[PDB]
Amino acid sequence: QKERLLDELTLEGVARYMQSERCRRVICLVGAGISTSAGIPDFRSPSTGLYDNLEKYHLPYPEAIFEISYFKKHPEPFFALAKELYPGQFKPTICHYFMRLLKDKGLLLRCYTQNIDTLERIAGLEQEDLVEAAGTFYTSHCVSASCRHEYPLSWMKEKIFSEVTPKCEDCQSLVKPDIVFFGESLPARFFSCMQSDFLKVDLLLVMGTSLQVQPFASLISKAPLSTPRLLINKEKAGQSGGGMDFDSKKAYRDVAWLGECDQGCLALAELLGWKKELEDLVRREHASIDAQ
Amino acid sequence: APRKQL
Ligand SMILES: NC(=O)c1ccc[n+]([C@@H]2O[C@H](COP(=O)([O-])OP(=O)(O)OC[C@H]3O[C@@H](n4cnc5c(N)ncnc54)[C@H](O)[C@@H]3O)[C@@H](O)[C@H]2O)c1
Ligand SMILES: *C(=O)CCCCCCCCCCCCC
Ligand SMILES: [Zn+2]
Repeated sequence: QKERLLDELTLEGVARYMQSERCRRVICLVGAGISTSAGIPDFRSPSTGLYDNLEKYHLPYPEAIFEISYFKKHPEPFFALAKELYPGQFKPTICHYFMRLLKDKGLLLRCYTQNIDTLERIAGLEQEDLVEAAGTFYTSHCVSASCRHEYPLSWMKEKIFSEVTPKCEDCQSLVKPDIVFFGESLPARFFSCMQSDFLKVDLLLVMGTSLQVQPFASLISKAPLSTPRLLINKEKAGQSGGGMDFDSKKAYRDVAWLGECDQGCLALAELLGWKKELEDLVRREHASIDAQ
Repeated sequence: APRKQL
């Protein structure tokens, strides 16, 4: 049954609903827009986006650098790019901490993330809270099936800053971050968690993704038809379970809030009377990081 | 396992 649980298709609606006794189980879906404030570029933004900033790596086209088969025949563009992009400091955003607070308030069933920056773990989400849908830069493995030597971040970082292409110390096979390059299979966990999680979901909260990457994007339509969906994004996504209907005669459960993910989270914090708690969480945790 | 693609 396509029931209605939002009183109004606004963020105040979503907040009241969040305050209802029914809303106990939240899933976050996130992408690259939630980390743009931490100085990590997204792909799709103009001038700043990565797809407008690769020309100087002499690729067949921009996308190729993140393609498993191109990376295999020529891994050098990628690792030179990794050195250009490698952050001076890994400091999660407000958006990140807004999900930490959900976890703390008992409301977070799962965060499904497309990012590889590890900011979620850093912000305090345990492994069990997370499905890293495009993998992680944190660990790396050699590509030989029969070897699969793990290597640490530091080893991988050494190599990157050295401009030495990582080779397994044992078998000499190329060493790849545990990222899921385009053309790769998504991790086992993704499909298994998606089977369990979407049958308990009271609210979908979608932030800083253009929802063009599959099969992450389709997660939206795995939600029960009655489950309200909030997007917090600069631009509307999810349109082309069913895609996001925000604005037509039939709209009943979807909201778009258009602006910065940081701004959105603070606004929702505010409606819940969370603003101070969230402000204090960011500060305490930011300083703990600066303390190292 | 289905596959990362644009
Ligand atoms: N941090 C990272 O791990 C990172 C960075 C860049 C790209 N990627 C990869 O890019 C792929 C594309 O997916 P995507 O949708 O995440 O990226 P995308 O570039 O396709 O879309 C990002 C979306 O975020 C929006 N946005 C950007 N900055 C924002 C902000 N500050 N506040 C609110 N919205 C903001 C953009 O308008 C866009 O709709 C993913 O597979 C991901 O692995 C990851
Ligand atoms: C999914 O879209 C696979 C491609 C992943 C894009 C990687 C972008 C990350 C750039 C930051 C440099 C790495 C430092 C952790
Ligand atoms: Zn090896």
